[PDB]
Amino acid sequence: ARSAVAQCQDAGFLVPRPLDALRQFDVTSAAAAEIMHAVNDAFKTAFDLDGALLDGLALYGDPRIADLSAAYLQYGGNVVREHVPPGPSHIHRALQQVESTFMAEMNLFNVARGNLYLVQTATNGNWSPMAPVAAPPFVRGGPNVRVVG
Amino acid sequence: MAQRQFFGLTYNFYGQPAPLFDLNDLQELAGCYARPWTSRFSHLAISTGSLPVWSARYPSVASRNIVVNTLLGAHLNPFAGGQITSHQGITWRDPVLSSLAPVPAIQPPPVWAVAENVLLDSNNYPTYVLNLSSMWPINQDVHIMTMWALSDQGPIYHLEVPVDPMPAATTAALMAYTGVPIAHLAQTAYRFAGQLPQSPDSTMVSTIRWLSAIWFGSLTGRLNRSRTCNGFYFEFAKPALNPDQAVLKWNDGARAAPPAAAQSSYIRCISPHWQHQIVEVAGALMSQSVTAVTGLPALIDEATLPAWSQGVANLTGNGQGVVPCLDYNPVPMAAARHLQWRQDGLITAAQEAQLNNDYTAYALTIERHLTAMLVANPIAAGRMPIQPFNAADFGQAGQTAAAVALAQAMFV
Amino acid sequence: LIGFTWFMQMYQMTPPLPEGAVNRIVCMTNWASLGDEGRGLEVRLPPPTDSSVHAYKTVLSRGYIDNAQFNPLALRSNVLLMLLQFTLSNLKINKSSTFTSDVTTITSGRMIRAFEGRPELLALAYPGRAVLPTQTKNAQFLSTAIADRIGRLDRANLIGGEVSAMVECMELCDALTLHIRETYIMLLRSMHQDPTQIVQIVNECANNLLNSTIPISLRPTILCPWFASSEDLRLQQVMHLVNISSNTA
Amino acid sequence: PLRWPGLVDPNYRVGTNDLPNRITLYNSLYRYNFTYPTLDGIMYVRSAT
Amino acid sequence: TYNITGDGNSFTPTSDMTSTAAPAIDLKPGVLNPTGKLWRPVGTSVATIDSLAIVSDRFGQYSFVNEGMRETFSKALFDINMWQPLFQATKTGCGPIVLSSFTTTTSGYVGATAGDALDNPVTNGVFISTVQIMNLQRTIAARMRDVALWQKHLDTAMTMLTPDISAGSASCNWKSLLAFAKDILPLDNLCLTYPNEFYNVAIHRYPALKPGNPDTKLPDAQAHPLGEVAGAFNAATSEVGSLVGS
Amino acid sequence: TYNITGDGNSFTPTSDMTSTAAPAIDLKPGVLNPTGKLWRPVGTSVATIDSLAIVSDRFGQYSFVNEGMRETFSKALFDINMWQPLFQATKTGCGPIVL
Amino acid sequence: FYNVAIHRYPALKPGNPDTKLPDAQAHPLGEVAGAFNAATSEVGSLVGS
Repeated sequence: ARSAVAQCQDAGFLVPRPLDALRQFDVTSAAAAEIMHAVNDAFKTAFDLDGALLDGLALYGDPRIADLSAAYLQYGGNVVREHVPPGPSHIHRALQQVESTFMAEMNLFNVARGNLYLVQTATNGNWSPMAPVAAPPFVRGGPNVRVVG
Repeated sequence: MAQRQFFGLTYNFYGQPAPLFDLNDLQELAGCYARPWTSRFSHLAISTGSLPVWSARYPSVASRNIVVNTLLGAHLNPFAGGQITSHQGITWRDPVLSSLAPVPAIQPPPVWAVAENVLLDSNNYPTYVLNLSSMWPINQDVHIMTMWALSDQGPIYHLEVPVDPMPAATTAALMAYTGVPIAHLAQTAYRFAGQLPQSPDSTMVSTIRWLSAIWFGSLTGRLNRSRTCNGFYFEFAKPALNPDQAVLKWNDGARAAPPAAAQSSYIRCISPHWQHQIVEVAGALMSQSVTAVTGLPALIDEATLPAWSQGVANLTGNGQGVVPCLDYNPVPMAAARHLQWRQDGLITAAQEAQLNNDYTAYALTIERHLTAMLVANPIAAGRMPIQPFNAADFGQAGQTAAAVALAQAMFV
Repeated sequence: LIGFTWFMQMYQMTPPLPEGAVNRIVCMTNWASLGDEGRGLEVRLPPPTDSSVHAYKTVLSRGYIDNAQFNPLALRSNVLLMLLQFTLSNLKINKSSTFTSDVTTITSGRMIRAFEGRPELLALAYPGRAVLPTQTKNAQFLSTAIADRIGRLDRANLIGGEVSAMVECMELCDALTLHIRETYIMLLRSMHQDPTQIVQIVNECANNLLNSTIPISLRPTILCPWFASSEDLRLQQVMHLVNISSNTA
Repeated sequence: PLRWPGLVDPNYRVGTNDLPNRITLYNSLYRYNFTYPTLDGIMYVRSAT
Repeated sequence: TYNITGDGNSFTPTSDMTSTAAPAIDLKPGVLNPTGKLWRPVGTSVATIDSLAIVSDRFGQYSFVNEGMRETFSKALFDINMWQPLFQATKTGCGPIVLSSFTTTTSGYVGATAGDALDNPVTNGVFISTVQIMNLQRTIAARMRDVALWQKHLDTAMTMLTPDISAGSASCNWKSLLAFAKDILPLDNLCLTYPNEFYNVAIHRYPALKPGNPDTKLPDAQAHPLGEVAGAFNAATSEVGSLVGS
Repeated sequence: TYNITGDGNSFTPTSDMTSTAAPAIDLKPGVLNPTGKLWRPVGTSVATIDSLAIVSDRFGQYSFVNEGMRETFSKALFDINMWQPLFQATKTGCGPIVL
Repeated sequence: FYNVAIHRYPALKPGNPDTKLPDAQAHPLGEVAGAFNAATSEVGSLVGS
């Protein structure tokens, strides 16, 4: 849940951001929540976990989860903070690795990368829109051509 | 086996005019079985039901080992002569030795010549070779037998460290062992050898060899949580204490340095206390099963061996491989392991470790005095249900220094 | 000649490769995986020819009931949970198999999977089972490959009876999925408690009142997924405390 | 050939993949199953003995 | 290597480039030490700190190696290396020693006395053996005694029309020089048998000198070997003659 | 220590083993240095880089120690150590310094 | 004095400590410095020259 979300918004949680080029808006508190609830749910179902009094309540206010920890405060000016780390994360590691691989095999998951050109082509002998040769690309600083956005 | 190495040294006579057996007791012991040293023996000895603290004829687990040696030593040796010199009370039921009878049949022709100490050389025994496939389980025994008879003390064991040669397959499959203590693993691992002639060049041999390295390096201290062979290392459940059992943990992260080309070494536990240290024993059994499939390198120098076990065909070497002894007594080991951790800053510099030590020395004294007093107990008869005691063995010199240095070496 | 006329018999060479003009890799979690039932969480892709958009109508789509169309800005979103689901639907203990000899009067020997129920997808399972047809693209592939590789290569032989730890058999499988499940099964194994421990545990807890002596047998093929870190319980109970949030109920 | 390296290339271990670049078709599979036992223990009154 | 009997070769003796080699090194006793011999906690585990025995002087594992002595010694080996093609051609065991191989791992306690050593443990450093140094030295000495004729001969050349301008800069046709050399020099010289080597070596020692014609394009360079460094210190400055001197 | 008045003792003077001790060491001024005295950014946080005051010469915190001088000096201490049993027996403050 | 002597002069061995082994080849550090004062095949003293 941490790692996933941190790829949705600009968070300084410790993870590389492989999928940076894949279209995504910078999510808010509220939105993050919504996604996270999905996450939650999936987990639930996968593992036959019907008790909503498990994981549920994690999204009840700023679900910008990074380092979940608890403390005690003593009147003599002091605080005792227990920072409880997770160690092994096999699932998480497998997810990441799945991403890394994804980075190269995106088409398999029907995610195709690039852009299109709209160009007058009529002919008996043509490839596919999936096989470009050299010409479909153009440049800003090209004679007679003008480049607008 | 595929390789012409059917070699088993008999165990020498400890002043006695005789092999150290008792006929009565060996007969009695054949209650649920009849074969030589198989799974059946091991699963009674190291049972899932019991570990009989001083059994009437067998004071320790080791006791059982030692007798087994001498048993084979006597009547199995007949076999290595090119016809089966089978008798002596007992006698092999059949040409391939598949069972023993405590008495000759209708046909008693097989002579026995008055036997001393001999190298069971099945290679010279046509039948054996003939059916290597099936005879295979003997080979496992012979080698381990040898490794109790080559010397006058606790197991002669071989060690091996690779470099980067742990290919994907192996490393993967080693992960299945995560959480299994050697305690249990031993039993399964042993039975392996029995199963069939496998391949020298296989994953099995690699793994077992690697596990052995993990156990030692852990034992000594120089491998640990902080110094892992790619996560791999044993936790000795309770540290530096007499009751310490080895459990495999993958402590990811702090991963030990690739060594220079390779490592090879030998060790021997030179203390009668190994008789109550089931772990180390099972250890050597395991690794001797690897031997059965492999051409064990680096022969042992003359000097380092006892009088009786001098000038031994396969064994004696010059510019070969030495046998460093061991920590030998758990108390030394303690210290080492604790000062790793102290240097590390894993644990309290002067607290836990002193606690362990004290208890361990307590524990020691008790098991020690007991084992030893019971070694006293034999007397006169042709038995001896246990490896002899010497006052000297209680020493702490035995290549300690050397061992420490070796393990140190290993981390890099 | 389609099929090998073996006297009074026909050996129909069932094509190991898709005998298409066009053939595409398509994600289909557990396509050929006939297990205990199934997760349900099946990441099912249509052929490219059909509108794959369904798969993506997960996240921000609440509002926009545009069946043709995905919100692009929520793509990363879409894809993250999809991947999660692919992971989840693939988390299975790939059970130990029964293996046989190659009974069929082609080249007998090889050790082959006894497929779940019926012998269905064998051509695909084992490319090598397909003899030698003609001079095709299909054939050129087969030509290039060696026979040896198809099948059971090494089976954990040392089985108390015949409880295997692993069968090492090469088959049609996905390296990724495979690697996934292996790390899952690692997880499980690490969690292995012995009933021995449990004795000592429970007993100690009872303040010496009880001894829960547990018999056990010498069986290495036991699996007890129970052991945890204090860390795990602390963090879980953190949740439980949060769970309260000034609701006495 | 790339999708099928384990089958087609003899020089390669039967396991090996080519990740994250390529997803292999044909990997030396492992077929696994365990004993999942019931907890059958005997309870005896320690302190009282 | 390049044909010596070519064109493009500079005869530029400069103050900057004052001949030097490594004639002798410091071997003062005092200087030999650095320092601690390597020891062990009896031999058992980490408990016996109270007691140390020296590592295996027997045939190996000795003291923590002299940083300076290593550095020095390796340099020495480089002298011989300056003539490697020639050694090799002479078949005189040329094979560059690689001192480093001798400098073998020592792991444990570091100190002068048991006393001191008890306190300090230094894991997986390096020692050298008495034996080893014996045989190492043996080699180096032998190397030197093999070169003893060469050195002399090299020297003769270098004085027979001395390329030594201690102050400033000189230049003249190297060709001119070279040919008169070979017209005047005694036939019995090793220099006349080994022209090609001697010159190569010379060039390798004397940055002040350039090869023949190797690429007549580029016969000359500004980067030479290490030499340079030491030379700058013997070269006269604006306010002082010699820095080393004073 | 061993009884000196025993058998087995070799009298083998070799070229290899030419008497030596450490008679004197190099203490040239030049040689004393290596090098940098240790300082601080006034005394406040990481801002005052512009300004340094030397550490506590007062009674402690001085310069970065001479690597060579350390190494040398420790050696020197080892000379005394060669006679430790004798010092000790003489009750002459024997206790090895530990530089 | 003898002990010290022995500790300085590798050239000298102890009495009878283990008459077995009174002699050794490893002595203290000394050695090192000594090798440099010992005459070689082509030179007298290295330090010297």
